[PDB]
Amino acid sequence: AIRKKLVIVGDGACGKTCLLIVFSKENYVADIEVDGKQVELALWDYDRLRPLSYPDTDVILMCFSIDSPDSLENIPEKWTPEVKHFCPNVPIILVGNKKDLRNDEHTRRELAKMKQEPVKPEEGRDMANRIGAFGYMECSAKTKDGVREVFEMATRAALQACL
Amino acid sequence: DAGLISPLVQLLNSKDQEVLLQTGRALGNICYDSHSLQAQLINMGVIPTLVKLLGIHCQNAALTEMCLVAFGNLAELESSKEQFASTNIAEELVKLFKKQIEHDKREMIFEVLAPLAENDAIKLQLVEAGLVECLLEIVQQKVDSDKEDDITELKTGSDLMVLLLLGDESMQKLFEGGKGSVFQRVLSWIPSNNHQLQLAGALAIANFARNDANCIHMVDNGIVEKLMDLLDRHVEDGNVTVQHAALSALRNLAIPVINKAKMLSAGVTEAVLKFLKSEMPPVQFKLLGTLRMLIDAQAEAAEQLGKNVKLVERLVEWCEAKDHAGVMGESNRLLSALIRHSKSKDVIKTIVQSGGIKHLVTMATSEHVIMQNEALVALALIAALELGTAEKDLESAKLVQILHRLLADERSAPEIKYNSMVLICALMGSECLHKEVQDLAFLDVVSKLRSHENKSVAQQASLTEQRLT
Ligand SMILES: *C/C=C(\C)CC/C=C(\C)CCC=C(C)C
Repeated sequence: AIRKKLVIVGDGACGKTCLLIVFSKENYVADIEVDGKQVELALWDYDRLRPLSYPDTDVILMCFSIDSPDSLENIPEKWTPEVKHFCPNVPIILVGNKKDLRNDEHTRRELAKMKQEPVKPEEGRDMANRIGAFGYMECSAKTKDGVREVFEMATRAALQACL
Repeated sequence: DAGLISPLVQLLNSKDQEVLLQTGRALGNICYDSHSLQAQLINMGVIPTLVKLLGIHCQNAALTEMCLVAFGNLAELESSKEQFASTNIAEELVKLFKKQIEHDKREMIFEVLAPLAENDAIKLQLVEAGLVECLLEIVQQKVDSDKEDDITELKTGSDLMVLLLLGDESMQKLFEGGKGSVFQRVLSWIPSNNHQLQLAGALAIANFARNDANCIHMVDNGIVEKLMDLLDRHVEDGNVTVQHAALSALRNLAIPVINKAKMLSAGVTEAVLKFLKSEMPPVQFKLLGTLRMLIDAQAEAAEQLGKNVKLVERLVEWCEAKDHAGVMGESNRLLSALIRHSKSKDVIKTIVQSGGIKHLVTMATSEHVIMQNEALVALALIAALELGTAEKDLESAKLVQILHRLLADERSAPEIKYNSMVLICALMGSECLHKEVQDLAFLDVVSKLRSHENKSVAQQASLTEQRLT
């Protein structure tokens, strides 16, 4: 058994908390469950402070919603600098929340009223290679599409650090 | 495969150097990147056997290297650390760290210590062995040296010292009590102009500062003053990492009631507020933390901080940021805390004007029950003292509607203080509009009565106030 920790971060948390509560099968403990080689993942008065670099964090999931390209463009300015300074060497996974509402009648039409359109996977990978991500992966909270593929990817990112 | 390993492991008992080297090379691959097999090697159990080897063949170079890589790999498994703690490995790694000098050979030993150190019991063993001594000498030598190897050997030793101070037993041994012989030498890092040492020092301090007694004995010996000098150095720009570490220590030093006073007199509240402008959430967080701790029993301090319009305006600004929302929470609680501790009509008028009522109201519907009534109590104060100046913003916030929802509950005894904020808010003409929304049916049910004696009475009195006047 190997314990790895997963922080997760993004604009509005009805997009993100949707991502981790769907794996029931600010503190939570899921598993594999347990496919025979066991990997466990913990999630996100006196304060105890950790140096850098020996952080109690093995991988960050930077979340943006596909229905808001504002929430994608905020990534480099609002989320990345924090991680830059405080969690360096911690691998990142960029994550497009709610992939189901892309070509939709209600929400690409409502996005036009912002002079805008939904986020492409080109714009996603462009940001991922920009912020220095370990990888990218879109996923839908409500339709269960690509959800396990994020936690697959997160775990692979965590493990990769004889004689 | 248990067929394969059993003999390979029984080979490890060989007094022959060459035998080990090969049986090692074998054991090596596979299990290379096969944690399944590595895990079985722990059960065997090879760990205590390997620690013995390292001990006997330390003046050898070839296997000693290979031995360390094993430990570094094995330590990544959970089972390993408890097993490692039985071992003499703490003593044996330090005894090695002294002997070896080359930069490459140390960094290998460091990459074993770091994961093994996470085990709180190993920490103590390492300190007892004298790792702390070596670590400090590595810092001292290489403070003003600018060799890229030397600055990273500094960072390792300094940050590892910090790590060691997370173990409660180990830390308490080093804080001797502060001032001791190590703690002193770590303190001196905060006056220093080595950006890393500043960081380490602040963090070390904060980690020392993790029980009432230690935090007292530090505030009295002028740690609070030294931390402010560090903050005053990093005000305009730019090392956010250090701002945080220093703030984070103050926050801890301001936990016990005794120090709350003493720190206000030294003027922490002033120096801390210089980072109101900061746009870095972790710095924003430990700012708001340290304020909320400084004002806890102190009313007059809270009266000035409440009156301070610069601050209160920033708080209402942070409350209304959708993200993070780690900093949103801490901010929202301070708004309550300013009102609650000062009990000042002025600080209320400051907050209602900054637009803070609508936030205190939405905090009353928080999932954490402590925060819930902090909002309700701060709202109780708002209504008792300055209901006129507040009542217009209060209808806007839909407070009356929330309180009815609150009092048909699944549930809390915090419903009492709501039945008081209802009783008190009732005497405002623009105010409810609770009779136009029918609370009387819920109040007489609760009158007769919750398991709490106190919950019954105000509710039975609220029944009489809601029928008569
Ligand atoms: C990748 C290396 C692994 C998994 C560990 C292999 C080595 C051992 C097991 C221990 C052998 C060490 C000596 C014989 C000194």
